[PDB]
Amino acid sequence: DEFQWKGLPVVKSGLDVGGMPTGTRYHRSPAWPEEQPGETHAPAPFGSGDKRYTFSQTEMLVNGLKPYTEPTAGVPPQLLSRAVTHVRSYIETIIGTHRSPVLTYHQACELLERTTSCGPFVQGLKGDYWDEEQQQYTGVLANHLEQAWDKANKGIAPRNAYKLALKDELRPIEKNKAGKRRLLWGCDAATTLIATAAFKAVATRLQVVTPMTPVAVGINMDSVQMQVMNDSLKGGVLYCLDYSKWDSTQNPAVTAASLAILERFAEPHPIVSCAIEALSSPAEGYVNDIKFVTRGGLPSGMPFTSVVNSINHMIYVAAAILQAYESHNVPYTGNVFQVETIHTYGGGCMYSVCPATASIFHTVLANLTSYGLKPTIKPTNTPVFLKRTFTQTPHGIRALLDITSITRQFYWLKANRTSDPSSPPAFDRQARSAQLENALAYASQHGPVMFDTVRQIAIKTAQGEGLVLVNTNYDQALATYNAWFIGGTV
Repeated sequence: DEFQWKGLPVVKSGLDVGGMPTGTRYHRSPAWPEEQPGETHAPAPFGSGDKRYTFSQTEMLVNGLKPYTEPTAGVPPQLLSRAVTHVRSYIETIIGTHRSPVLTYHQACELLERTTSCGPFVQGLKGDYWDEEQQQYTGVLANHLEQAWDKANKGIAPRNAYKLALKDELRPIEKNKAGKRRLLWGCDAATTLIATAAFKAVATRLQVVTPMTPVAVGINMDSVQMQVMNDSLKGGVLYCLDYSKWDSTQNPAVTAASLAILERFAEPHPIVSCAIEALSSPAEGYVNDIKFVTRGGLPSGMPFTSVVNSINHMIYVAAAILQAYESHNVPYTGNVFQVETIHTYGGGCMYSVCPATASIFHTVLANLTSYGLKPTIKPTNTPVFLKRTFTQTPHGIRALLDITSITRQFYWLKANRTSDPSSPPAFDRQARSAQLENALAYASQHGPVMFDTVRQIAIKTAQGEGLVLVNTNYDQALATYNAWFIGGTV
């Protein structure tokens, strides 16, 4: 029986999943005891210590879960069909109509992320149960997986259940003041296994062919693939959107259609239906002794979140463009993704529209926001995608990582948990230096001048952390990035 919990419609789970982690893994770097000019990010609030601050973590959870309680308008039932077949047809013409065989049990198991949680039903990390050169899972997780597997082949779908938490990361100071913190949903490992077996081969086929499909997932932004994307933009009117609150505004019907398109490139199988059944159902987030069941939107932690959401984006935008043409009563000749050029990774997203669609992009936007989306409207000559500014360099176009993304890595370091971010960190030294070697290699792509200011920051950091760096000068830092980039080898 439903009941209110902090303003949220909630139900007793029958378990006690526990409270959310207190504290942060982020420490301020020993070499940087005060706030440098331009500094704009800090560790997200972390509870009773999180000490500069003071919000109730549970209220920060509830605040984030709130958008999932009020559902979205979606796409008109009869536009959806037309948009769907545009999306399905275009991806049919580039990856073909072969239906990919379901993965075997061992293949899906080894594809699971071992560093992360087992979900709400099993405790610890997945890699507490991994046995190598038996090449399998062992003990009580393996029991959880084998059962879900056997049941899936019988047609019993796994639960769309998640362990709710909060993402420990560096967020804007403004957002930290307001008690904002991003949601983490740790999917039931079993559900990931089933969904991996069902769609991994389809996602791989999309990845092999990126960015020839508006599903960009898997793209090496530090390779030639990024230039392929950049090349595709020429000749069109460029819009660059990064939609706000994308996860919580995803329509269940659009998601069902997206899962139906993936279904088309997979062998019909008890496992595929079970995946579709699970990933189609409302997401159940477990926290403490309750569970919250979504009324709309999509959990960020869902298996193949990037792929499903990117097909969602395709459906949404195709619908919006068609609708626009329909209202202005102009026939839409060909496929949306040939006439226009689209690239999506979840909630963003670049559009290279044709002069005819660009003419009526106002209506296109109004349609997207009428579906319940929030795009976040002026054309641009600057392609921004996956947090990268596409910029001309003396050695070709490069996807440039925010200068602030680079420097921010030197002032803070990910280490042990703490309620005091200022306390001296205990960290793997050689790994820290690897991160900062990489950081500098990125920096180098910004030119000799702006590299040097990062160079100086890197050397001070070397002193205070007792490190040794090789990319600490321009040419060596250039050489190593280029090695990547004609390399493919990041």
